[PDB]
Amino acid sequence: ARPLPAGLTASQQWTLLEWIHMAGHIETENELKAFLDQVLSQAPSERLLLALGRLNNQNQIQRLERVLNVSYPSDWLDQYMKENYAQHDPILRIHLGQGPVMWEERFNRAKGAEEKRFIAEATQNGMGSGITFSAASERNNIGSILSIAGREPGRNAALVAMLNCLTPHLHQAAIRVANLPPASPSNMPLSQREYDIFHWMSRGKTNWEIATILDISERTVKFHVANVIRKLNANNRTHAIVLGMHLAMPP
Amino acid sequence: AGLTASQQWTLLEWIHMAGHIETENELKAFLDQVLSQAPSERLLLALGRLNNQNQIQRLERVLNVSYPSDWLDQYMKENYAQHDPILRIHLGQGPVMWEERFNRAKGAEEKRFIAEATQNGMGSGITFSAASERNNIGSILSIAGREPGRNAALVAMLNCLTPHLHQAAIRVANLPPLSQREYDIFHWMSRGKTNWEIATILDISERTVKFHVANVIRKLNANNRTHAIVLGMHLAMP
Ligand SMILES: O=C(CCCOc1ccc(Cl)cc1)N[C@H]1CCOC1=O
Ligand SMILES: O=C(CCCOc1ccc(Cl)cc1)N[C@H]1CCOC1=O
Repeated sequence: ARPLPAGLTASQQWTLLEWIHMAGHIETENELKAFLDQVLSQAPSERLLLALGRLNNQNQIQRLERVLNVSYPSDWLDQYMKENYAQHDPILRIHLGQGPVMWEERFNRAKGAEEKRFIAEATQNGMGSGITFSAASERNNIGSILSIAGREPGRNAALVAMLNCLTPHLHQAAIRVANLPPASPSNMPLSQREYDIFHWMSRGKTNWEIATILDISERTVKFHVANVIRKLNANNRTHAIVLGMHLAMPP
Repeated sequence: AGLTASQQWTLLEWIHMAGHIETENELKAFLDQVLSQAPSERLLLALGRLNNQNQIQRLERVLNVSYPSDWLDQYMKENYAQHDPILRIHLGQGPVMWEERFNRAKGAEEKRFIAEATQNGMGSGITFSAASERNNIGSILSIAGREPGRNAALVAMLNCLTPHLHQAAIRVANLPPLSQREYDIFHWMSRGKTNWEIATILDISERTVKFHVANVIRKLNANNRTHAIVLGMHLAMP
């Protein structure tokens, strides 16, 4: 996870609390759009971008999923697509979840020719330097990037730390609006062996009416049942009949 | 506003961690670090299907681990589920104390359950609620005891935490843009084609096409024609 920043006034702190809180409440796209609007107006810039993207193991982006963009100049867009800078952009090469990255700092250390060429072209349309924050969701190799272009965003150390802890909640909010399909565990086994044993564990039976029933005897029933109760994260078995109440219905 | 200074710190911490909960154990663990800043040791977290009416129809999953071991056995056996005046709350409407909602239940099956609860320590408590009307699914979070409710500062803390536990519960369990004619419009907008080359292909006058182009854009929340193209790229790829 990410550790909160400090050396934030309460306003700064209260504010951030505000953002995270609301973010937990975003569903429809309209919500997400406005929310960012209020964010990018306590922000030394008017050019933002929010994108989902599938991830690899080192948490690089390979393909982009969806973009819920904000302000980027629609000329730099046209050109970004046409020239297919997507490949030569040194920013899509970050490893996600490592927040946050300065455009300037990551532009003086790119040493390819296709890169140094993109970098220069960016520096004309204002994308010379900027900062981007990232969040990743390794359960599913999906990730978020959030960019703001400009030299001024990064000179605001307080606000950088705030946006950086907000990111991972924007990520959650993003996944929610774009209703991506699973992604499935898909679902935790009964499990097979457990269902026969849990199938009946819940109502009207003892370790013995079960072992005999499964031809495993009270003993096998006993060895197998507590794998269940610890599987279902339950201290008590009749507490395991309560938590694992749902499986014997959803299959 | 506010109030206290500290409390915000922990409250903020609770919401931050609850936005990170994926796995089931993560949820388990976290509810412990919550119920140990809590005047009680008997809670419980449950999802349930949400009807148009406030009262729940069926329980989906229970992901708790507090309630005793006897009161459970009995709650099931007697099927108190029906006459429990608590499952009758309407979700998403602040918190409601057990005591306050027990002196105002006036049925006999109810007054009978209420009394049986009062022997097993459930004679008083509190329950916060979160609902998700997009899908009629909702969360309850209970803590049993007279002491939880006498602590105003966290009552309000746990109350604002609830809706984030709700989100965390869903994810732990689950599992539950443009008109088609226009999409053809957009399908072309995206290949470089001008307003004209479209009238061309789908056989519609520019006024007819220049009209659709505007509609798709706002639908997507885009500034211009070349930023609606970008926002919506995920539409013609899936
Ligand atoms: O903001 C970013 C990263 C995201 C750019 O992704 C894309 C990819 C494809 C499309 Cl169509 C649009 C944006 N990069 C800054 C750095 C300099 O110029 C930029 O565009
Ligand atoms: O906390 C609740 C609602 C949740 C009770 O759900 C269940 C259902 C089944 C089981 Cl196994 C356990 C708890 N109800 C309070 C009100 C008085 O006594 C209670 O138990």
